[PDB]
Amino acid sequence: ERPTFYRQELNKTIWEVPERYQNLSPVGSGAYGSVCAAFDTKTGHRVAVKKLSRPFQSIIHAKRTYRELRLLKHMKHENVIGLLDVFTPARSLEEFNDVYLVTHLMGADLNNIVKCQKLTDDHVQFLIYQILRGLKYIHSADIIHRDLKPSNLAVNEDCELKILDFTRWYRAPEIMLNWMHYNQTVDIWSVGCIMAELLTGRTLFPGTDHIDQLKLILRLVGTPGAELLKKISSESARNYIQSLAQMPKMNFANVFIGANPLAVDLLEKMLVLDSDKRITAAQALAHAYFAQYHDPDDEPVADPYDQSFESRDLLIDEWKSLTYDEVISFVPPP
Ligand SMILES: C[S@](=O)c1ccc(-c2nc(-c3ccc(F)cc3)c(-c3ccncc3)[nH]2)cc1
Ligand SMILES: [Mg+2]
Ligand SMILES: [Mg+2]
Repeated sequence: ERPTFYRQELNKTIWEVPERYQNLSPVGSGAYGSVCAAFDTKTGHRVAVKKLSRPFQSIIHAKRTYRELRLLKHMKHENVIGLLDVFTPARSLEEFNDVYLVTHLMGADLNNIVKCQKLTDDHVQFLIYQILRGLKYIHSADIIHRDLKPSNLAVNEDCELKILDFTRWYRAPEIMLNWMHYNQTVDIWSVGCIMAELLTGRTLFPGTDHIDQLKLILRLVGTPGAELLKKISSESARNYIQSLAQMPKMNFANVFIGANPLAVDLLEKMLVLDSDKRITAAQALAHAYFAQYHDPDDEPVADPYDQSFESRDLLIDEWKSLTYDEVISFVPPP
């Protein structure tokens, strides 16, 4: 009922994993934690093992750890990371310190993409399609990514694309500053900046700070109009913006010159300052740009997700217990 674990130290980090996972090779590390490629002897496929960094060092971390485990256990969709296994070496809650997450190995991300490129750039269509397909699903459970960027989006040798861990270059201007009650469509903005970057090769808005970032966004999409200024509840921001010289909305065809005109039409519908006017994932899939891949019979919505815990205010030992309960109750895919 409990497997056999084995110790291992990979550049100054303790890896204690069940013996079914072999040939652990580091692929990267950061704030999220440490990830290793590995061979799963049970299923026989290549997996990625993530060890959470300092999972219970504060109420923020402990709650963040619980959040990630709850989200990842909920996601059943081809364009979103699924959990194959979650485990801890600890035999009880008393000594429960570390958490490991297991998903199928993804060779690269949207920064890399050399396995998918062709001269026509018909790869872009398939890559953005998969993002929107996974966003529709995520957004259907009232989940918003917020920090969507090319390193968040994994890709295989087959150019299958998946989202994971839910600069400021791709951040929707409404959440850089906070004018209105920011909705799902913050992510559609990030897809805009990503798509554009895949079509030109250059970062669309490579701003050096929150000042420079809003300067570069307004250069392209023009300063807020009469009807958008109205809906900004923050005086700081309404002062910030009205104090700046009026910029006109540029012609997208002239900016994105030599790119599929169907792509330009989609960009124009993604990069609007007004979140209420901006295209949804569900709508964007139906855009003619994706006519090849689109199918409303195989673009599914997620089951309802219980986000009631986000409001709740508990101690680290309480989150840890709630986290521990989610590891024990885990069941893999059939
Ligand atoms: C800091 S940057 O945004 C960033 C954050 C997380 C990850 C990142 N997190 C994972 C990862 C691994 C296992 C899990 F169970 C969950 C997530 C992977 C992963 C998954 C499969 N094959 C290769 C790598 N990459 C990569 C980059
Ligand atoms: Mg990685
Ligand atoms: Mg999934």
